[PDB]
Amino acid sequence: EHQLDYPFADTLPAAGDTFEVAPGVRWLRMPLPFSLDHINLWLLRDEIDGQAGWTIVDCGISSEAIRTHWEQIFDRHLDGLPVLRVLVTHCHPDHFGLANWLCEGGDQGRWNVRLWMTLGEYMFGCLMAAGAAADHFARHGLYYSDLVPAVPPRYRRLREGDAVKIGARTWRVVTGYGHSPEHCALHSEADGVLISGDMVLPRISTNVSVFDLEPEANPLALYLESLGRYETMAPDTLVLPSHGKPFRGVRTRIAQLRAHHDARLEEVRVACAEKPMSAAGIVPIMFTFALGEALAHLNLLWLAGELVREHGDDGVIRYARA
Ligand SMILES: [Zn+2]
Ligand SMILES: [Zn+2]
Repeated sequence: EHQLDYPFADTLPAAGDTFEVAPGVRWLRMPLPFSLDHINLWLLRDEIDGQAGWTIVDCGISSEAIRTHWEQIFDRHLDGLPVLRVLVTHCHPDHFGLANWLCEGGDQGRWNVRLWMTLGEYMFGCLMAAGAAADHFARHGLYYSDLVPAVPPRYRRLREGDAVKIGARTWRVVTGYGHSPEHCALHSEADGVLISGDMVLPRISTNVSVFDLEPEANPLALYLESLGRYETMAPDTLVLPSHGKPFRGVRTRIAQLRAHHDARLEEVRVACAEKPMSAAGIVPIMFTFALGEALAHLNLLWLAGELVREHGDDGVIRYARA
């Protein structure tokens, strides 16, 4: 991380509190009970139809800790203004879980506002909250509703290239692929601010996986292509990532992510040059989730013509050179 610039140094907002990272832009940090221990949420000062308030970006999972901290932020750090709408970058549970609860005003029903989301994320989120994977993981070498217990039944659709006026800014929708169906990052070009969601994280790489639902997918190529959207943005762009700290150096970080994935891909090349490898066989070299990440690297090489697949007489799919 030492090649990155953290403009606020050791600053981390306390739970239940905000930190102003830019005029009208407040940073909240919520605890998560996983190895990924936090998510950053954004409170944006706003005014819609003459009414001043806040646009929320991302929600937290549905947990007692996060809910309690939202109630504290409602009580102490909204200047007595309402939330005007809830905007969600993508459907992963730490971003989307509390969307319905937020939309409907939290524990005390303080407002009733609309969810803003991309169609792919909202639809996929709906599909997943309505809840096989054994015949899929076996052929490669081997609950969402707890975190998202309700979903808003309506939404206002965000699309690539939309201009979303929030307070004094025009945030441009920048869609990203490979991590999730249709990931919404928000770009404010005039002043140089980027709400990056999970597409550009300063300290950790972005999850990229192949699942049973789309088993020939190429998420890593999609992701590596999506990264070009931030590479061309201003060098001094303030990045607001959902995990880690606000930072400058987006081009430097992306250079690191591209190098990292290149090293990962090369290890997979090396392994399949020795003998045909299954996704399960790639895991110990590369590092249930991990199989999906191994499948993403194998599928990229496969779809690029660098590997061929074969269904073995034991029903395992293996990847080797042509
Ligand atoms: Zn995510
Ligand atoms: Zn995330």
